[PDB]
Amino acid sequence: RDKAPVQPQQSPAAAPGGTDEKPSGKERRDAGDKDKEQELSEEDKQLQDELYRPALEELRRQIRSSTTSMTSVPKPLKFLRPHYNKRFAADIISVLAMTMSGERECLKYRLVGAGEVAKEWQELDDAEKVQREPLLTLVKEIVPLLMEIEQVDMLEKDIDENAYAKVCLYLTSCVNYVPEPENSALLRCALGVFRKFSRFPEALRLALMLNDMELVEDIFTSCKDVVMLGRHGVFLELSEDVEEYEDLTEIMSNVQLNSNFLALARELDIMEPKVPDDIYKTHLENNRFGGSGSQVDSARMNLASSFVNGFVNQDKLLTDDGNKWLYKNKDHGMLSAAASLGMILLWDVDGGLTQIDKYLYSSEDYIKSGALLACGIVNSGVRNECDPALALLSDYVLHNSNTMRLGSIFGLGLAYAGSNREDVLTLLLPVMGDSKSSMEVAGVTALACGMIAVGSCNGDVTSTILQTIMEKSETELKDTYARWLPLGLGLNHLGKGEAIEAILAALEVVSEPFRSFANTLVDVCAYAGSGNVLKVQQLLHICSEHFDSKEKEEDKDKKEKKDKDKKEAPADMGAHQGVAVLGIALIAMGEEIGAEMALRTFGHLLRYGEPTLRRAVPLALALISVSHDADPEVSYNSIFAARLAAMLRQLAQYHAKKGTLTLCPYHSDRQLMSQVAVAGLLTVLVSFL
Amino acid sequence: SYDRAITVFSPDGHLFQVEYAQEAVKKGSTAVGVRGRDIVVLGVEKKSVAKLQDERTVRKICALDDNVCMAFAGLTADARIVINRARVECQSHRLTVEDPVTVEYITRYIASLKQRYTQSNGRRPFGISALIVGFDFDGTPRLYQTDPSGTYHAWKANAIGRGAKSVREFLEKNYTDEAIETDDLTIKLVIKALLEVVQSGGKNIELAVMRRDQSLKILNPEEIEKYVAEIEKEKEENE
Amino acid sequence: LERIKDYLLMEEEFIRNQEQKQEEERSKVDDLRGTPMSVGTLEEIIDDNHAIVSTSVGSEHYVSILSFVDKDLLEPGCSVLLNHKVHAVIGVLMDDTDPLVTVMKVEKAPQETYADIGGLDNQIQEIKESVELPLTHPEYYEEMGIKPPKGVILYGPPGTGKTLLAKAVANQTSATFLRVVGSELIQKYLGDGPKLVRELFRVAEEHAPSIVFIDEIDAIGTKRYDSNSGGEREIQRTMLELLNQLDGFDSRGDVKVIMATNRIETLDPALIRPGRIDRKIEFPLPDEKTKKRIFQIHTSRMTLADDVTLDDLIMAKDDLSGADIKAICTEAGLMALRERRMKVTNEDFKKSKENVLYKKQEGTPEGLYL
Amino acid sequence: RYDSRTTIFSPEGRLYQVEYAMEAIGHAGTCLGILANDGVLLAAERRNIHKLLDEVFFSEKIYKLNEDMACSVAGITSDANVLTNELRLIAQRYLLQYQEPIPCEQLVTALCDIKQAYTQFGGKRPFGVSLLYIGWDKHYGFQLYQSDPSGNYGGWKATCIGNNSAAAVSMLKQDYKEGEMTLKSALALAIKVLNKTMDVSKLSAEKVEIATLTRENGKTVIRVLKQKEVEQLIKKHEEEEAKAEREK
Amino acid sequence: QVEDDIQQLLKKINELTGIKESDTGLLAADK
Amino acid sequence: YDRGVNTFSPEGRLFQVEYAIEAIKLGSTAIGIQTSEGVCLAVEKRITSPLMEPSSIEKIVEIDAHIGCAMSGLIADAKTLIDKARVETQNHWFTYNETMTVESVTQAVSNLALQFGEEDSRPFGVALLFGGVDEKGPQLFHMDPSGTFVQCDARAIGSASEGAQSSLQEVYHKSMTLKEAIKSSLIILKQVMEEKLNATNIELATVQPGQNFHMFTKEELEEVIKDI
Repeated sequence: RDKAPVQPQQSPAAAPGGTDEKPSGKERRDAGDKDKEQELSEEDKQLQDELYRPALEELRRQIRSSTTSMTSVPKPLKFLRPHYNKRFAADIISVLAMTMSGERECLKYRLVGAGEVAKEWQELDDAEKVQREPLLTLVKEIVPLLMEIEQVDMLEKDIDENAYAKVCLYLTSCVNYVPEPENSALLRCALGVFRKFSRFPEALRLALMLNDMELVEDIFTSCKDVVMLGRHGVFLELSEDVEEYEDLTEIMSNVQLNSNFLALARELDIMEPKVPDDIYKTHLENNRFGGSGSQVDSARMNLASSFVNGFVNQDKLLTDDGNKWLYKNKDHGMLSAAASLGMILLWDVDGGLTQIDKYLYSSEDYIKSGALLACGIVNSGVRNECDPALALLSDYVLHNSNTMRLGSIFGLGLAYAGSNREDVLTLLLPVMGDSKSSMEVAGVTALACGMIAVGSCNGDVTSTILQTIMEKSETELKDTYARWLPLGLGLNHLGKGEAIEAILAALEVVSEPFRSFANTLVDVCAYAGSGNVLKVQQLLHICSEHFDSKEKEEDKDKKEKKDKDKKEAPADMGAHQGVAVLGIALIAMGEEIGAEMALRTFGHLLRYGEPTLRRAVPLALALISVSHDADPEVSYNSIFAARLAAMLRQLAQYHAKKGTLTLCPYHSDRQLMSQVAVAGLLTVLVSFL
Repeated sequence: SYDRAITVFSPDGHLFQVEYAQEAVKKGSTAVGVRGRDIVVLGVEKKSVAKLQDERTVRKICALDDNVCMAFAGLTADARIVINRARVECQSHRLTVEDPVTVEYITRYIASLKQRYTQSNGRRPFGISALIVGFDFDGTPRLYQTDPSGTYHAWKANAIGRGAKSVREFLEKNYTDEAIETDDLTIKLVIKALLEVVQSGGKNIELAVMRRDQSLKILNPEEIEKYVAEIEKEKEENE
Repeated sequence: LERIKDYLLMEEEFIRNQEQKQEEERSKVDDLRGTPMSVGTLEEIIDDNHAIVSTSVGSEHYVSILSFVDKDLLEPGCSVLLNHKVHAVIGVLMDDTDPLVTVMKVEKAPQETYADIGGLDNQIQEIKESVELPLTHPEYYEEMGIKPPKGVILYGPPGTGKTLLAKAVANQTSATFLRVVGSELIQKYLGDGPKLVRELFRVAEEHAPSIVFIDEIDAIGTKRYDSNSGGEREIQRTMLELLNQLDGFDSRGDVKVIMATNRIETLDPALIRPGRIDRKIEFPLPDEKTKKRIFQIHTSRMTLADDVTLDDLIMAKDDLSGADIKAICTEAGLMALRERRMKVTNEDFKKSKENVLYKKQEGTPEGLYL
Repeated sequence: RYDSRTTIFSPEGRLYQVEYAMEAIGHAGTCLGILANDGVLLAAERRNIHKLLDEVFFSEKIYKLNEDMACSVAGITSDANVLTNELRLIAQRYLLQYQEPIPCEQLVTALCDIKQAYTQFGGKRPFGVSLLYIGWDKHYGFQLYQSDPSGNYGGWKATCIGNNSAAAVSMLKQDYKEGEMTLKSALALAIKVLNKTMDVSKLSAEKVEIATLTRENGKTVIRVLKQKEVEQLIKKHEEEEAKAEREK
Repeated sequence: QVEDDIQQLLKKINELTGIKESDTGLLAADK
Repeated sequence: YDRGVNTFSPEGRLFQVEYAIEAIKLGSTAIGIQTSEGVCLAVEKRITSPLMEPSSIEKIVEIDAHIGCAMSGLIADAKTLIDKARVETQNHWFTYNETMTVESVTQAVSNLALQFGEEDSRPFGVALLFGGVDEKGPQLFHMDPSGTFVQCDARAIGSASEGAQSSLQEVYHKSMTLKEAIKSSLIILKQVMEEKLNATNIELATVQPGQNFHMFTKEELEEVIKDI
């Protein structure tokens, strides 16, 4: 109707006209009024007036909430103590209490730091449990633990909307936009409601982000309570890091309850179903052995081809293909070929000893040292290959068993990940105290103790890596030491959630840009990735640093950091000119499934002229795809047809055919512009089943 | 060779208007018909009462004799003329040999008339297809259908009009051996056919029965509501 | 509330897009180039470092090439860089990116992917293994040694998803897409169809492996116009040129040719034979069950109450399409903004149902039949 | 495309001449009959209202056909004469054969068959004429029927002519009546329908025509009523328009 | 405000990353 | 052009008769073989629905007590021709107290197989196989829509008649026996059909001079099927 009968009712100040007009306005409050509430300029004078004055607070929050305010709007509701499935309930509850209580939670969440906003917050939580459309109420009620009692208060009936919808969008947006400390509340209260619930790989991805040891005991009494079985042994062992299968095999070495979790969840039963079934359902032919194994000769390309043939795995045929192929081979390639029988067969525990045993203790140092390297390759649960190598290791400067130290300290780094294995590190004290002029002694020292030490409890600054810091800064020689020791330093820094070890090594370490490059290595490895863009604008500024190798690793951190929100991962690094930066993006594509935009970047990155960068393209190019596939390969044949390029092409052919185990060895590969002695360890980036 | 005329073939051996006149039937109202063992029953859909007139004149199910029952599809005028002729044919047959008229002879008459009507010079063929149900020889239930070409074609159940493939496909999944009789199950079979109809509006259903000895019985829209209620009860019992 | 980030990211995108000596040999090559670097067109190429060009008005010269940019870039029928002082060929010009490319070569993966189907999951698998599997993963043709199937025909009732599947293959793509509506192939001149055919499929064959999609190709056999010179004895010539184009010579190339029709009866039997088209594909109106999937998808991003059963919209009409269900959704939205609500109720569906079945499916004024 | 004759079909299967006969119907005079017991009515619009006529026929669309039946008509006017003479001859043949008045339904179907025989046969012009039916019988009482050029016939209670009467049928549905057999009420309703549907400003009585049929004691007379009661009907309906503007 | 937040501030972090790179930026063959 | 029965071609010919011969091809197949022991004959039914009652579709009809028939093409033209033959046979027995021989039957049918005329209607669309036993033993007779009637020893018609005639001339000679010709025919049937051969697909019609009555086999045909 017209506002002529109802409009001058705001003019009197008598109590009965208010106490019946406000219930009369409550009936018309289903649409608020006729219109956009142009009573405001006349009824804002009624502020100073004071029985049913909380109903006057309802009118006042109704009209101030009706037009616009950020702090004075929820003040009549916090003064009101709301009192006295509907359209009106959707109005004053849904949009008005959602937006109004939302700005009260934001304004007091940023302002003060009461219980009133907790009571209103639980009331709105209950009202949106009535409304039952989550998603927006949830993401609003994150920013007020509050979210803990919100989840256990909310979770009674609906499982997959809160679990799938809430835990999907808030897990992804929590690692994406939100900082870290509330993600622990996600993980613990999600451990509560998922502890109530079935389909346990939600809790196993909670074990992925948590890395908790109680969780695997609860999910093994519960996932033994739910008797597939060896398959969750498989992605259990794939999912788990270095620590919790050794803590798991020690507390389950105590209890075990059927001993089949000691069978599955240490080793050997992720791997017993696969390799026969790998032979069975797949049938791989011979003309890539012969054709791709025919790609000419030259003891390099041929040597690489042995590696390519070797990583073929239809039987361990290229293993037992005669003799005179390794006799053509030379020292560090003899390491690569002695380890290549390791690479053909990362299973066959009993067959590993009886195949490598001919090449064990042979006439050649590289055959025996790469042979124990192969013993470290083939398995990770044997630990009886240690002692024939372990006993020999000491040489005190540069004898044979230091190369067995390289293959056996590295291959034993492949072998075990304990709570903290300490006996092998007490063996590692005369290794770094030995300090051979061979790089990969301290190389596989840092990398191997890092593989022992990735997933440490927020890292540690213990005397192991503290000792290799002090003995690192002891000798400033052969800067590959100053690169690959901060490798294993940052590997021990992995396992962090909140580590101040960048500040600790910042105080101990920093100097002339060898150890400032150690500073940027700890800066890389301590910062795995979250919504933490301040180090990304730090990346923007110190990306322009005149020393152009802290540029290399510091800009190289990007594929670790933004690996999930990968749409921003295309950047203009190719549009820059510091050619190692084009190398950095060339790393940053990598190996996943590799969409058309990535191969489109390999359109330009495929065509470059420097042999380390033209060498650098087919590696990640054929890692990212594990004609179509062979079309860029024959395009590389069109590129060259140097020797490096030929080797790079061979590597690409090999490629053609946050788990830390796939995170380490390519950052171990990042110093490739060097000797084949370095490439003798190039075959230790064991990141594929 | 062309859609005109009826007299010349296609170059690949077809008649266009014979093939095209069936489309008028195929866009027509749906009418089904099954045979029981003792009681035969059928019905049309799309009564389509337009709120201001009577519908006792639009009845698509009639009879020529007390023993035979009708249905059709396509356009209504050809059905009017064919049935008005067929009544006189039935009565002329009765004026001859004193039997109750067999369903087979009158179907041969109707399809034969339709065909020799088609063969002639420029006569538009009757775009209908009739359903001719009777049980004459010791109460042997028979139902034949016709065609615009004029081919009588004996079935056990039948479905024509709009969406006849789906409606006949329901009878493929419905018509087991032990349908009838079991007259109540034949009743529920007609009810399930009406529920499986293209619209199944519930009040636009019009069905007529014959117990092979009685007369044609038009049912009531309260018995059918009970039938839909017990069919929904069977659907709930499936749950 | 998302307008802030939208506007800020849009402005940042535009400003970063608008963000676009040391070398003396390059400057010497600059000085070998003229200051008025004129532009010409080639006729023939002679091996003796110089070839014949043509000017704008038609003067022609034997002029040599600045050889740091390659002459293998040069083909007969290209636009080049010429000098004024000896008119020498200076370098390669980027080509005339003609309006055939800017119209037809759609750069954009248009809309929703294979989760926008209804009643599919065999024909998706057919078009997948006939186009995508020859495109993305043709390692199985190594494994056996067999030709991929060539041509695809989409046919059925109007509103079935010919348009939808055409947008679907152009969504998941890595090759250059071309699109032609079949009514374009008659112009107001004598002999313009074969020129369109040759230039169209030449541009299709020149860039890359590609996909040519043409739709409503039946609009050339059963259509006449007063805007037509010659007539059937030029329609037949257009058909015959496309006939030689499709099943011709010289290793046609990795250009998947996909066609889509409403009717199928009025088409050339010489064009539905294999060699040309190996995978004819039926589009029937599939089932009364995936009606609910199209109601699910086309209401997956609109707030709606429960208040309805899709079985009420299954037992209403006998022919089913996405053209039915999307019309129901849009008319329900019209009835929603007509009654200024959200969370669309049942009466909008009922009035939308009746008004959409009437407009249009009835045929014809009563009566007939009835 | 597939035009030429009435026979044979166009490939849908649809028809050519039935549709075009209805589109020939639509540009003609508007008529109606109403729901009434104890009587029934007919209305008609005067075509060609030019002042130099005579109106000495008393009936231009109405044809009192047998005794107790009249028929309105619409369409091609000479074919109406052709059909009405034959229809009187059919009714009079029935009376000759049985000495009973014709009960109107077999009469309607007979005329529909006469039209339909020209629909099937070829090549003949089908009658582009729809026409109404009022009448009385021994079996149903007062009746209403709608003939069509297809040969289909509809039993109505409120009837339909073409483009000038689709809005009339809309008003007949929106202002539907049932239970009232009072003839003056239905006459006021018909006056309202012709007042809105005809474009005649203020409804001059020379442009209208009304015929009724009542049952009187054995006789079933047909009343072609005169002009003065039409005049006072107009004044009554305009007094009802004053009653309608009482809400202002 | 979950996916809204996600798209909005992720593209904003992208644009802010691009802004400091837009600011950080500032033959013999036959002659 | 060619537009009607009253216009020749520049080279021949009709050009309506040709389209009738083309309209032979759409039908289901049928095979008859003349053997001096008696005429055997077969057909395919091509049943669509299980509701489609199989004994209702007629392919072998009975004209005389020793004369069979089989039809191929339009059903109702064939029904008209069968009706006329059923009339005319009875008139021949009427006026002569004897059986009209099957060649004379076919002359009587082919008298107006082409009497097609719309003024002074269309030609018919069916080819017919006639089997019978006259005084000269059994007779197997093959006509056409064009009335060009000739005797055939083992004729096959309809769809897939080419390879049927091919494999038929592969197996046929003059001195065949009965059941051998029966199984030889049904082999060709299950080579040209698309469905599994069973009791409902085909039907046989066997006439013998000593077994003149009952030119049919009912469900012993099952036993004949299971012997292959």
